[PDB]
Amino acid sequence: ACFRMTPLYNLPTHRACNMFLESYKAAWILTEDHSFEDRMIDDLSKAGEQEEEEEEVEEKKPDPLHQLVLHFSRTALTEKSKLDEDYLYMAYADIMAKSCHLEVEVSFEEKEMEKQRLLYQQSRLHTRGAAEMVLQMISACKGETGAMVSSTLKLGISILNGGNAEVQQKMLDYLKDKKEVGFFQSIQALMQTCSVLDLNAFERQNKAEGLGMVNEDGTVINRQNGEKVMADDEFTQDLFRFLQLLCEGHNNDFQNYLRTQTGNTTTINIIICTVDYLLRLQESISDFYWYYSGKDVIEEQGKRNFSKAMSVAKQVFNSLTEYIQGPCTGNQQSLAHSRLWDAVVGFLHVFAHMMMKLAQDSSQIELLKELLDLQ
Amino acid sequence: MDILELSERLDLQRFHSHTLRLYRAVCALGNNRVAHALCSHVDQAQLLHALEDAHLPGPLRAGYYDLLISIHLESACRSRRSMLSEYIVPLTPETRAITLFPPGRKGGNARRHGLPGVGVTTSLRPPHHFSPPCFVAALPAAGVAEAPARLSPAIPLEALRDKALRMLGEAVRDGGQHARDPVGGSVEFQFVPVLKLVSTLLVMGIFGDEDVKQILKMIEPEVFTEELEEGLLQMKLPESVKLQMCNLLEYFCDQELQHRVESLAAFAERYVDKLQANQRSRYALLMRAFTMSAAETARRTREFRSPPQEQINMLLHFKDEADEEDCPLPEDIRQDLQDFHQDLLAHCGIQLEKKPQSLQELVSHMVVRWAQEDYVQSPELVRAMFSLLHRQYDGLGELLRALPRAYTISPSSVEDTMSLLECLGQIRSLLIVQMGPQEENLMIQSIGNIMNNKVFYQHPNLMRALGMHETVMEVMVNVLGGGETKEIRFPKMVTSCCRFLCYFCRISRQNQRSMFDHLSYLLENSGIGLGMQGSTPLDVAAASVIDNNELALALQEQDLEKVVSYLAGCGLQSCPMLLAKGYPDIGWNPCGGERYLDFLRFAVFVNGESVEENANVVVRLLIRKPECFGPALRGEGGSGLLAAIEEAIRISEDPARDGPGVPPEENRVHLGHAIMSFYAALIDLLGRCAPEMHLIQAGKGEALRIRAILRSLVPLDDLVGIISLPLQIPTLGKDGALVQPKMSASFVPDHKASMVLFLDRVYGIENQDFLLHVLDVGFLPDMRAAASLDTATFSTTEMALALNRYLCLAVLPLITKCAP
Amino acid sequence: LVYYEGGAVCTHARSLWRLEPLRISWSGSHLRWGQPLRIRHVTTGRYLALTEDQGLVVVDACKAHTKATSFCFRVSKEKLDTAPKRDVEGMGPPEIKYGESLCFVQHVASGLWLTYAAPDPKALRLGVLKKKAILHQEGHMDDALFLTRCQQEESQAARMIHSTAGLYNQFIKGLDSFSGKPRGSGPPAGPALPIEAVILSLQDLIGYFEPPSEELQHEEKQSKLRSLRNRQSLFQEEGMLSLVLNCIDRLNVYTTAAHFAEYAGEEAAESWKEIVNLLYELLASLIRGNRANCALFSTNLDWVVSKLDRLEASSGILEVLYCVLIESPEVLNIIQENHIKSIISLLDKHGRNHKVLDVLCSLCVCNGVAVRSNQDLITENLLPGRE
Amino acid sequence: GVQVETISPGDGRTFPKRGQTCVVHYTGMLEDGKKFDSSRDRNKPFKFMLGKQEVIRGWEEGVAQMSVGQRAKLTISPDYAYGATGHPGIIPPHATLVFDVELLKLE
Repeated sequence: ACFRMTPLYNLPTHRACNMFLESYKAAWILTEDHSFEDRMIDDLSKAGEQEEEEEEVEEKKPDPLHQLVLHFSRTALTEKSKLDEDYLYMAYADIMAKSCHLEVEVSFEEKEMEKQRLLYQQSRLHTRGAAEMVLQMISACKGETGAMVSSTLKLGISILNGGNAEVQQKMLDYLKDKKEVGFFQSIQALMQTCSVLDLNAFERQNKAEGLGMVNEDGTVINRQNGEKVMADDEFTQDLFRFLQLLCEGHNNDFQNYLRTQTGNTTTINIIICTVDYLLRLQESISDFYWYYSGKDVIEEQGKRNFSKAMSVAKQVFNSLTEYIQGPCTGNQQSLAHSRLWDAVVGFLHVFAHMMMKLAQDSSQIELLKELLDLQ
Repeated sequence: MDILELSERLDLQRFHSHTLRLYRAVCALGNNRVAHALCSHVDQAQLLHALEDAHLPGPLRAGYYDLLISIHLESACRSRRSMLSEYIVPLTPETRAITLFPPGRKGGNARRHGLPGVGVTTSLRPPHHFSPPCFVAALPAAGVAEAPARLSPAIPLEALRDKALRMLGEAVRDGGQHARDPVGGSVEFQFVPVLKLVSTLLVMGIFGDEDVKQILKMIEPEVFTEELEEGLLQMKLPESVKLQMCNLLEYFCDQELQHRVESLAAFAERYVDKLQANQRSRYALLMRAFTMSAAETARRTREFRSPPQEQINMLLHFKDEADEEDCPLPEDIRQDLQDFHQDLLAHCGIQLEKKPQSLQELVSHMVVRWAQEDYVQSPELVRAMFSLLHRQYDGLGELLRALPRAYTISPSSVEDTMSLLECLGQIRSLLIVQMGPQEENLMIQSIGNIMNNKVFYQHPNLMRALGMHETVMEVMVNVLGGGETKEIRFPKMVTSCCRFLCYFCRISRQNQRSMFDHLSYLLENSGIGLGMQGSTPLDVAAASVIDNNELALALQEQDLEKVVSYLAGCGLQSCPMLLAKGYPDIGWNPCGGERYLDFLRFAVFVNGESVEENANVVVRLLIRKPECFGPALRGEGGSGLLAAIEEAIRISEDPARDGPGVPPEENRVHLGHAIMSFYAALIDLLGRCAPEMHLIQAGKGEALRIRAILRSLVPLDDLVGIISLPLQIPTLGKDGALVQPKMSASFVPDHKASMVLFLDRVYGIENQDFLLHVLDVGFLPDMRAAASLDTATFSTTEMALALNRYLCLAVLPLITKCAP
Repeated sequence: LVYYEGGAVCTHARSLWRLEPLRISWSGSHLRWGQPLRIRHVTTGRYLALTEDQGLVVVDACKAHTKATSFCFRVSKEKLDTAPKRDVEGMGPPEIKYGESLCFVQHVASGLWLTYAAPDPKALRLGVLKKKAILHQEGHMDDALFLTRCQQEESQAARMIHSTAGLYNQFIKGLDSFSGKPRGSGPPAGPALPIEAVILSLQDLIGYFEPPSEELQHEEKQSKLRSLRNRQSLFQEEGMLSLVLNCIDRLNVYTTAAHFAEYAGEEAAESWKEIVNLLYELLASLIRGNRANCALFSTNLDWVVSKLDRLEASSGILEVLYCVLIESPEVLNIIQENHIKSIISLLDKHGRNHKVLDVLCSLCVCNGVAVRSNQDLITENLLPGRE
Repeated sequence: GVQVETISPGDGRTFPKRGQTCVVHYTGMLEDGKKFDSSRDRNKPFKFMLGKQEVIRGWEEGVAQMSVGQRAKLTISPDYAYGATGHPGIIPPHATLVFDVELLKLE
């Protein structure tokens, strides 16, 4: 078929134009960089020349940015069976998230300046109810994965980066006064839907990539449709990153609250739930090692799936570390009596055998480096 | 009494206002037949008089404005609004002249923005259709649900648009005067009814270029000048009026987006011609390269040995200035794209003063000013203004998300595309109405017209962009959703939609993949699809994975588990529909189970080979629920496969046990034939789940285990016994009439064909003595029977044709393999 | 009979139990392992019991004699049998936790363990996930039970259902006492109807199911709406909605108060009109805004429509019809011509009421979907008359 | 079932024949006095051709008896109009229709 491929000048004009539009948007429109999140948030955070009266109006009606957060907080608190998909919320959640981070020997002076600049950008949101909105949206999804919850988690991480104590206090206060069980029920459900390494899915992909499929209108060179092995790995990382940031800075009050919610009618132990996912991830990694144990060299697709599994395992270990540091005696006792020891025993078996296997060929040195820091 | 007396008679005012609400309700959502009836009660003169009546009470003024829209404009506006999200741009000379900026001398990178909604737009939009309201025409002789669908009542649009412009202009001046008696009793009642009418007419495209300019002057006389008159944006209106102002600005923002898409399509037509002309010239000179070059000619001709999509990807790869070596375009051609890329970003306000000077700056300033002037209390207004604000800040992203719905077509295919859009508009109108006998006929003929259109097959990508398969699927499931267990009504509509989707999948793999994304959605609605016969949602699911290894390997286990759970249910309960028809109660549903069996047949067998990933899962799922094998193969207390078939034959020969015993019903179900068909389907499925020979020869442990399980389920002697069963042969007698079996109520060669497939794939013929044993009891009697039927009378009989298919697909190919 | 059931029953009122220790003073102290106590079903008022005939059942309070109805929670099935613990005069030490402690329920008198009946096969095809609870000498390893707290809103509602059901059943059987027995020139010859109790109970429930005021902020309004929907579902699942219908039906067989006086006397007839109006008002409150409750009328719609011409509660019955139509699209699909003609006849006989027009508007479009049959029937039977 | 009562005389010489377009202005009321249709309100004359059964059969004979410029009152029995089926939402079943028709011109 290569030697009989039709040249572009023999195609009809309308067909060639359609191909041009697809090529132009991918190479020229998508690649274009336009940063407007900082400018948009700055414009919405300004009160408009209403300071010529300075009376008892000190109630200080919300600024345009504040009204935007209240509107999304309004639809999150609406009594509905399912949180319907909203592109407007997703678009603005990304805008708010992208406006808060904005980020080889950095000195002490500017290191603090970056932290203070980071705090100010986060302050523009959590002082306008953004911290409460994130919790409401998580509780509204009721444990259903999707673009809505993923956008909410990214926004929550954006305002919690660096261990923002002020945001943590606002989130903790809101949960304790409402005494709602939906937030942790949603979190627990999301963690149970997180995927691990599936060998059956991996085996199917290897056969699929060996067929070499093409399309009708032209010919696609091994189309790269969505990965089906740990497809939501990025979602899993931010879900545990969000939980880690709730305890960042050794917030003992939030560390105890994750283990037990005293005011709620029912209690969910998030600390134990994290260990449950770690066991499932560890078992999947152990199964993956046995699959390649007979084989002499791990091929490229296997190494990539190993790398993303280790990245998720790093976040879970970091999240567990943040739960107990400070130290939090209650969380330490909870982990001691949990199945964490079984997971650690399993990881040691995988670590010992993978180190010996990976060291036998220099083509897998990068994977070995990632394995070592995971240990 | 004068209707103006209702300003003090509040009891009658409320009742009459709700009467107008009832008028809108009965004609709501495309009920054009009732809309014509309402014209006999509220005629055109009354409606036009009510619009200009300044003494009408607010509820009545708002009611009559909404009544006019509902009767005459609601159907046309809704249909037009659905088409506004797509951009089908024909490559006509009018399209070629479209440019991002008007011809001017302001700046090379970007001139001044033109007035939004003013200019030439070539995107295809089907025209509005109206019928004159007449009550003296002869009533059609056509019966109900068969006459053509009624159109909306006709009202003079040119006169209506002039009145709407004049009334809006007067309101702006009147609003400036700050009169203590605004029309309708409040500022809200004076502007909202008028703005709704203007917004509706703008969407319908009634206003011309001059009319749009007048509207822009009223909105903002300073920004929208081309080269007390206060604009609406500065009149300090309440929140209800502000919501209508957002709708107006939303239309003009859409026109700017549409202009960018058409301009981009216009540039594509011009740029492709230069690309094609240059590539033709480059190829011409490249044919003489051997005189001054060598083996690296393959690198230069690499472009011509690549798919056309990849060819144009390489040609446009000169943006980052680090890829100016692989791109073979001359610098002059490269400059044209870069010049257009600069003025496209400028037209989106990327980069390149209290006056906004543009729609983008006007809307952004207005939304921010509104929010910081007061705490907005209307959630609808808050969403409207922030949705509008987001578009202005992200114009390139808005264009990026609209390109997937943009499509360029040849000017010679415009008329067929317009016809297809008309049919699609009819189908989309059925998403907001409960299905009925009249809507069923409209849905069926719309599907038939679409499938009769060449564009539907020439441009599968365009059909996918229009969401045609989604719209048809949503209509089907709404009918299936109602009455999901007791009775399915409008069966002809369901089988028309299902047949449409099956042909939709076979057009291209991309269409097949698109329907594969709804595989779980189809399966959950396929539980009751067994009741309907013909094309069913289960058939659509099967058609979305047939002969496609990529989709077969992507089939999730949950979908297979869902089907096996359905199959398990059919093996434990009788069909409720059959029981209600007087059928004898056997403790299972062979008819329903067979339909699920053939779906699994397509999931595990693709292109003549068994998909081991799906085959292993299906076998393991089946054995975990042994009731999927039927009352036979039950283990304890269960007769063998051979005994079940023999029992089914006796059932078929005996009435009062094979049917109701009251085709008679034109699709009469025979339990004897149904039982054989189930086991034949089950044996066929298990045979196709057998591992391929190369896996068995390789000694794979999983393959050997699966074959051992299959052998345990179906003993070899039962296979030979079924093949050895006699077949009824069309004979002659009783004056010479042909005594033929009824193929729908008897043992047929197709049942034997499934057994042969299992024997070949699972057991095989490895020794000569076994081969001879199979021939003289199972194969040779059938071969002789077919040979004897090759006479003048019996050659064309149904049984003879079935025997030929059985021999030429199962028996003879097997004997050819066993020839040595 | 007692079953182990899952699904929606975990949020219903029939899965609520009250633990009653065998004492009055300090009966609210912390529960202790091995402490005898009765287990009472809140909505029915019956006590878990062991009978020589049926085994493990729930019996009335007149048959709970501290021997069949004494149970205790034990941390393990080991036969400790150490000593009878003596109760203290105080809260005592906290032993059993909510949702963490695993408790084995043992019958004190017999020593049997609470477990499931190991359901017989061939019954799984029937969809019966329920496992019958039995008392057995050995039991199984998974007999441990988790004790989960119940919200005060649900606990109060379950007790109200118990009291409401008993009162209306007494009222219903009182009506059936003189169903076809005219009193003549004498007393109704039976116990007096609980007229004052029924009226007060109806008024309390009407105020109990009142929708939240529109002037509240969005946050608390949604919270009250969520609580209101939960309470409506709790009452409906216990048959309160069907109980109200039975009261209406028995009171609806009398055309007027004077006709009702011919069977219940004058003193009971003077409240006949008040009770029927309250019954329809309560019926509307039980279904207003609840699609699940409104969908129940998709099988009995002539029940509401045939009562539209009743003069004693014309406004209340119309409100009930309005609530059903605006919530349940299923009811709109069963609307027939005779139903619409009856509603149109309401305009002819009761005058120009705008609420009847709103009822007709709701028949056409529901949740953005139009019904052609309803629109055509309304147009055919209302417009051409021009009256 | 059409009775034609004259309101204002026409020319009295030219009459519409088969295949000729008739331009009329009409106002239709039910025989009890309730108006249901009128071309005057739409301000556009109604055009139809005789013999093509475009209109009800009552109009076929009624207009044929009229002259150009004549204004007449046509009373049509239910059989010569919509009759038992009627016009749903406009004309009740078994309704006698009364029309005030003016024959503007022929084309």
